[PDB]
Amino acid sequence: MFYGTVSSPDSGVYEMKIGSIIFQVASGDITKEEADVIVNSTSNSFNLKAGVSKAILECAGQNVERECSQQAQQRKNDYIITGGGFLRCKNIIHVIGGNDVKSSVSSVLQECEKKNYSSICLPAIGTGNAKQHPDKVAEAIIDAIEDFVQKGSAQSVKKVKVVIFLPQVLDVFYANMKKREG
Ligand SMILES: CCCn1c(NC(=O)CC)nc2ccccc21
Ligand SMILES: [Cl-]
Ligand SMILES: [Cl-]
Repeated sequence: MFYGTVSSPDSGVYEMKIGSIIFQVASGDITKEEADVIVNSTSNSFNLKAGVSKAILECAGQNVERECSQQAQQRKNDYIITGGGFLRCKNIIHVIGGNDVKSSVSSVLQECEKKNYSSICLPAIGTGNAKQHPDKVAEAIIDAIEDFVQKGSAQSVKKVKVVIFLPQVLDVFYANMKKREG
């Protein structure tokens, strides 16, 4: 009841509508992206610096690293929201890579509506240090967006883009989109 047609609007970018949201995938360097929110896939201590989390914390800077540890030593967090530092975003949302990916993406969507944000960029959450399988991760990300549209919750959010480090993982996401297409 929600899916549009899969097409390529720009070289290396693939998209489809999911209700009112445009869902996009591409391979590349997530630290070069501009969006209201960029998502970091990290550990339960919010201080992983390996793979995509290394690139995100290095680019963002030490004030963001200090924000993460300051919040981590205050309460038990499922995820944390910090400033963007020297990334091109308004906030970073740091999610735990080993957690249920559908739950993590649902939380990101809800927090973006609370701030009236329109754009999100995320990596293939859980496929790095957490070693979750790429088709399970693709299925979970897209299912979270579908549920969000189905509940009537999308109002400010208009664009969700996954920027994926390994081209082989992009191929898995594209196949999942084609399975769903309207
Ligand atoms: C040697 C390649 C390591 N690597 C990075 N590196 C970066 O993101 C740059 C520091 N991301 C990955 C994502 C998935 C799998 C391996 C990854
Ligand atoms: Cl991960
Ligand atoms: Cl990735």
